[PDB]
Amino acid sequence: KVSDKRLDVDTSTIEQELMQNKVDHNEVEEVRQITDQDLAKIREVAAREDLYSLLARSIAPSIYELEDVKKGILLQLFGGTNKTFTKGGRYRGDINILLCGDPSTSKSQILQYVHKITPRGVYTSGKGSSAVGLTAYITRDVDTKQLVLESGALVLSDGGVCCIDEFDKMSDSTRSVLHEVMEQQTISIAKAGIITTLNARSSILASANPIGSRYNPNLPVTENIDLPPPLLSRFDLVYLVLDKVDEKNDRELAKHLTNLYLEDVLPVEFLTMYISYAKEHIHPIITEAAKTELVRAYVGMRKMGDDSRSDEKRITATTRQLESMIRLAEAHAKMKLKNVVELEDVQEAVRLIRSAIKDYATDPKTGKIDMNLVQT
Amino acid sequence: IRLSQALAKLRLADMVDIDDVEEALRLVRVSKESLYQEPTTKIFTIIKKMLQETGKNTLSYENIVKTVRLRGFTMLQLSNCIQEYSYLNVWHLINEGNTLKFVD
Repeated sequence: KVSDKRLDVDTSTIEQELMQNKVDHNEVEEVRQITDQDLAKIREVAAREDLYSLLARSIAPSIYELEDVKKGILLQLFGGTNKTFTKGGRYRGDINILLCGDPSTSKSQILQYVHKITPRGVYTSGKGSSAVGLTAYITRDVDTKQLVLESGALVLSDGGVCCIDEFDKMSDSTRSVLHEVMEQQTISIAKAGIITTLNARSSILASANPIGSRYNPNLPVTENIDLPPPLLSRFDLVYLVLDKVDEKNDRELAKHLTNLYLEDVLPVEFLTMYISYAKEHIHPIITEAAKTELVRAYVGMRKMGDDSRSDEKRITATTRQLESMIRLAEAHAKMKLKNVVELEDVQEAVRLIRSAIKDYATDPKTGKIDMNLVQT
Repeated sequence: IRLSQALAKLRLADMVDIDDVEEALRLVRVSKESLYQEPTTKIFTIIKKMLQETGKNTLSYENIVKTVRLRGFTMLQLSNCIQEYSYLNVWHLINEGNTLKFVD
């Protein structure tokens, strides 16, 4: 139940299976062994000055793309801190990302690469899924000829990543089931034979196609994506991938691609090992200096566009954005092996949230993007 | 790249050549040549008529297309006109094809 090239399962979800294995004396090993030379290497690299760039660079070493896009995948892999209350009530740290933008980009490869690095996952198309196919169903076993219950797409993705491609092409009936999985990370089934609540602790990675040929900078974002504006606010990060014609970016991309048809970064093994180590041992906790900045940032974000709320030009800010900042600060702290979330983490989180939506080039009155200011 | 690779495989070679890339470029260019199979001044006079009867230097491109179509023309004709007098430095098309601006 291990592989060098894939990540280790989340121990936060299998606590009692570990206890049962010891009571049953089965030596099936779930997590991998770490020698001390390799653990010394871990801190030797974790001390490096350019850790953040190096990690972002080694995520997908064959996708010439902005490092902001890759950093979101890197922080999605680490995940937020899972918190358990002793009076019932669970808070989880799963990150949800949307990749909107023109076609003819490398969004598709990101989803495939993330499918193949995460231990548990399922790949779904837009107009190829049903509610029954995502939740559960009853089937006839050709061996015993009786009726048994079988798991669905989202329940099989418990403690992993689920990749939904062409999210905008999906029916309102099928989009209905995702609300509960994005709110409470559960599913409630009341069908003939089963009345129970299931655990779906999964990360959502979705890509959407813009209306018409290309993204139109002259229109607002709410008019370019066929998705209700209220649904757009449930995602932690929204990535606008825009295409601009610029001669030195094109030159670099062409050389990059042609170099692959001939005959520093961290190899796959070391990357996965580092991520598993961090996800396994350390646990970050927030401080007051971070709380001040979090509250200030949320108030500042809400105060913006207070007048531009009746008209759906920009995406209105809600409490889920506050929770997104919390989650991203905790993930950035987990990277670099700290147990303390300082002010740098919150500043980086807010920087990333604004940079994803391209808020450094948007006119807050009309909702339009100046492409002369969108630099590669 | 794929087309050049296909042509190389047809010669039974190991290296890819430049005459192979030229053949792929000629195919990609030839694919769309029926659209250019057949006015500049007459469309120019019409556009300058509707700039007057307005006042400013900006002019919506969607209205230009609609008005020119009702007169009776082809969309190739309009494209040839915009580019030609864009090189004579009379106007430029800005905002990704949304507005037309006359330089002074």
